Amino acid sequence: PSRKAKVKATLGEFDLRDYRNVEVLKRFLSETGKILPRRRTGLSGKEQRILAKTIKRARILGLLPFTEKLVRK
Amino acid sequence: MRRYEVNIVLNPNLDQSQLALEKEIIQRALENYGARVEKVEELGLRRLAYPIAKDPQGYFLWYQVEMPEDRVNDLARELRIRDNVRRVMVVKSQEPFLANA
Amino acid sequence: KRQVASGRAYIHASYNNTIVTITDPDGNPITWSSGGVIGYKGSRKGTPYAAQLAALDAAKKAMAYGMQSVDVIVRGTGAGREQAIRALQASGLQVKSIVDDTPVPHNGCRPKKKFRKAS
Amino acid sequence: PITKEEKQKVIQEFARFPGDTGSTEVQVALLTLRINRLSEHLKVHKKDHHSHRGLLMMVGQRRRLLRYLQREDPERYRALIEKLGIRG
RNA sequence: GUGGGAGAGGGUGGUGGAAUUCCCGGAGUAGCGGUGAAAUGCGCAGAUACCGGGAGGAACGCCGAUGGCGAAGGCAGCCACCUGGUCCACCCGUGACGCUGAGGCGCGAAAGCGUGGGGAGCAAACCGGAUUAGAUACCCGGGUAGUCCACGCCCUAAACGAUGCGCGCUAGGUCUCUGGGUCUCCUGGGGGCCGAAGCUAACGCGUUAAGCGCGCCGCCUGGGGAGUACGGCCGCAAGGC
Ligand SMILES: [K+]
Ligand SMILES: [K+]
Ligand SMILES: [K+]
Ligand SMILES: [K+]
Ligand SMILES: [K+]
Ligand SMILES: [K+]
Ligand SMILES: [K+]
Ligand SMILES: [K+]
Ligand SMILES: [K+]
Ligand SMILES: [K+]
Ligand SMILES: [K+]
Ligand SMILES: [Mg+2]
Ligand SMILES: [Mg+2]
Ligand SMILES: [Mg+2]
Ligand SMILES: [Mg+2]
Ligand SMILES: [Mg+2]
Ligand SMILES: [Mg+2]
Ligand SMILES: [Mg+2]
Ligand SMILES: [Mg+2]
Ligand SMILES: [Mg+2]
Ligand SMILES: [Mg+2]
Ligand SMILES: [Mg+2]
Ligand SMILES: [Mg+2]
Ligand SMILES: [Mg+2]
Ligand SMILES: [Mg+2]
Ligand SMILES: [Mg+2]
Ligand SMILES: [Mg+2]
Ligand SMILES: [Mg+2]
Ligand SMILES: [Mg+2]
Ligand SMILES: [Mg+2]
Ligand SMILES: [Mg+2]
Ligand SMILES: [Mg+2]
Ligand SMILES: [Mg+2]
Ligand SMILES: [Mg+2]
Ligand SMILES: [Mg+2]
Ligand SMILES: [Mg+2]
Ligand SMILES: [Mg+2]
Ligand SMILES: [Mg+2]
Ligand SMILES: [Mg+2]
Ligand SMILES: [Mg+2]
Ligand SMILES: [Mg+2]
Ligand SMILES: [Mg+2]
Ligand SMILES: [Mg+2]
Ligand SMILES: [Mg+2]
Ligand SMILES: [Mg+2]
Ligand SMILES: [Mg+2]
Ligand SMILES: [Mg+2]
Ligand SMILES: [Mg+2]
Ligand SMILES: [Mg+2]
Ligand SMILES: [Mg+2]
Ligand SMILES: [Mg+2]
Ligand SMILES: [Mg+2]
Repeated sequence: PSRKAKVKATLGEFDLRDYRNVEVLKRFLSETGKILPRRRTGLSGKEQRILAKTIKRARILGLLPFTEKLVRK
Repeated sequence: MRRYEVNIVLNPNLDQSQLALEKEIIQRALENYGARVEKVEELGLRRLAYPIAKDPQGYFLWYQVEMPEDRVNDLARELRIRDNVRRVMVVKSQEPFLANA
Repeated sequence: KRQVASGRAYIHASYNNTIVTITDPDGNPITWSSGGVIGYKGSRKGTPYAAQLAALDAAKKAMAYGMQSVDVIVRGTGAGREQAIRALQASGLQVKSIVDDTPVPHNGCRPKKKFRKAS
Repeated sequence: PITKEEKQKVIQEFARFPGDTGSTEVQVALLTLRINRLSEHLKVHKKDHHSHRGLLMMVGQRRRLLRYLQREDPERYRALIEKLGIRG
C-alpha cells in the first residue's frame, strides 16, 4: 500500500521538465538510483512520463545516478 | 531557426587561463553555426552523481540559443572535438510543464 | 603479514557456493575462503553452514594480518548469504557496515537457456 | 517541414477568390506540396516504408480530387494541372 | 482551413550507463565451476573471488502499466534532423468530390538464401560429460551456421480478437489513456470490465456486437487420401501461390 507520503505532497511547485534541478529530481529516485513508481511519486500518467524523461537527461549529464548500491542488509 | 539549450560539461581541473580558451572555442564555434546566444549560465563545477572521464566532478555550462536546425547536429560534432569537453547535450527548448501548481 | 587492521569483506553467494574475500581499504585481497577451501566438496559448498565456515576461515586468516574492522560487501543471491553476514559479525571482526552490490544488467547479454524468460 | 508562410503563400496563390481555403484547387495545391516534399524525403531514406504509405494516401486523395474537377469543370482542371505541373 | 494535443509510428546520424567476454596491471592462493548426485571442463604457465586500466559486440534495468503508437508485421536508453498517421476546438472554405474493391503495386515476425562486414553473449548441427533397460532427449561442459549491420532475395505463421472494410440504429454502470468545457460534472476520440433489449448449439457477445440493418470484397460445402500429384506462375535455393 506504500503509505509513506507521495513525493509530490512533500514538495510544491516545480518544472517537471527541468533536467537540471538536481535537488528536486533527486527526490523521485529510490535508495538505489531507480526512478520511483507512480505509487511513490504520486504523479500522474502524463506527469510521470515527462519526469522519467527528464531524469534520464540528468543522468547523461552526470547530475543524477543510474544506479547506487544499497546500504544495510 | 529554432530555440535550443546547449549543455556543455568541461574538465574541472582547468586554471582560469585554460578554462577561457575552451569557451573561446565554444564561442568561435557557435558563431560558425548561426548560434545566436540568448543567454548563458556558467553554473561552474559540480559533484557528478558518478565519475565522468575518471574525474568525480565537472565544470558545467548552459547556453540558450537559436540557430539553423540543419546544423545542430553538425555543431554538436564540432563541440565534442575538444578534450576538456567531455559532454555535450543540445536540447530543443520547451515551455516549462509546471507541476503541483 | 603487513598489518591492515581495517579493510573490506566481500561475500559472493551463489546457489552453488559462497566465497569470502577480504581486502585492504583499496580492495586488494589479503585472504579468502570458500566452501571448497574448507573441506566441502560437491553440493554442500552452497550450504549456509559451509558459508559460515568459509566466512569464519576468512576472518581468522585476516586476524593474522592483524585486521580488526571491515566493511561487508554482499554480491549475489544464494542459500547461505546471510549466514556469512552473521558469521563475520560474530567473529571479533567489527562489521562497520553491510552493502548489497549484486551486479544487474540494464538488459545486456542473452542469458543461458537455463536463466531465460528474462534478459 | 512546411511553415505557415509557405502554406499561406500557396493557399493565396491558388484560391478561387479571397477567403477560399477548402476548394478543389487549394486542396490539390496543398497536397502537391506535401507530395513533393515527401518524395524528396524518400529519395534519401528509402527504407522509410511507413511514411511511404502516407505518400500513397496523398497521391490517392489528389487523384480523386483532380478526377472530380475534370468531370465538373474540364477547364479549371487543365488550368490547375498546367499551373502545378501534374501528370508528368 | 486556423488554432491546440498525446504517442516505444517510421528513417538517418550521434551518443550514455549497467552487465558479460577478452586483454593488461595490481593484490592474493587452491580451488572454481556445475548437479538430484556427479562428471566432462577450467586452475600452480596461478584460475575462482577483489581493485584499477583497456578493447569490442549486443541489448536497453527502474520508469513500465491493467498504459501508448501503427494498416498489419510490429515499435522501448537518451539527443538532433527528416517524415507518416491521428484526436479535439472554431463552423471558416469546397459542394456528394462518397463506400467497397476482382486483378495490379507496395509492406510483411522468425527461420532461411546471396554478397560483404561483424562476432561479446547465446546457440540448430556437432564434440564430450551424466542419466536410462536403451537415451541418436530431457540435465551439465563445449561449440559452427545463425542470432548483429549493409545491400539484395524469400513471402510464411496459432500473420489471432482464430471475429473483412464502411455507415446508420438499439439501457445503463465502472476503471483508464488523450483533448475541450460553465471543470461535483459534461462532451469528443481510444483502451478494459459488468451488463438492458436482443443474438447464440452452448460457451459466450452485448454502443470496441457475435444485436438490428444497407453496400462491396474474400472464403466454406463430411473425414482420410492431401496442402499431396499434375500443370502454370514465382524463387538462386529452400520452397511459395
Ligand atoms: K502538473
Ligand atoms: K498493453
Ligand atoms: K545452408
Ligand atoms: K534484424
Ligand atoms: K525483403
Ligand atoms: K479536462
Ligand atoms: K442462453
Ligand atoms: K469463459
Ligand atoms: K508444381
Ligand atoms: K527456377
Ligand atoms: K518460398
Ligand atoms: Mg557446488
Ligand atoms: Mg492541427
Ligand atoms: Mg517510436
Ligand atoms: Mg564495460
Ligand atoms: Mg591479472
Ligand atoms: Mg601475481
Ligand atoms: Mg586437470
Ligand atoms: Mg608452483
Ligand atoms: Mg597462463
Ligand atoms: Mg574472471
Ligand atoms: Mg576489471
Ligand atoms: Mg572481438
Ligand atoms: Mg489500431
Ligand atoms: Mg502481437
Ligand atoms: Mg506528425
Ligand atoms: Mg461553413
Ligand atoms: Mg455555396
Ligand atoms: Mg520477412
Ligand atoms: Mg531474420
Ligand atoms: Mg547471411
Ligand atoms: Mg556472413
Ligand atoms: Mg570474422
Ligand atoms: Mg554456451
Ligand atoms: Mg550412455
Ligand atoms: Mg549445451
Ligand atoms: Mg493473439
Ligand atoms: Mg439509447
Ligand atoms: Mg465503457
Ligand atoms: Mg469509450
Ligand atoms: Mg472514455
Ligand atoms: Mg489497449
Ligand atoms: Mg437477457
Ligand atoms: Mg447452458
Ligand atoms: Mg460484455
Ligand atoms: Mg455496427
Ligand atoms: Mg481458399
Ligand atoms: Mg474428400
Ligand atoms: Mg469422399
Ligand atoms: Mg479435402
Ligand atoms: Mg506448405
Ligand atoms: Mg528464380
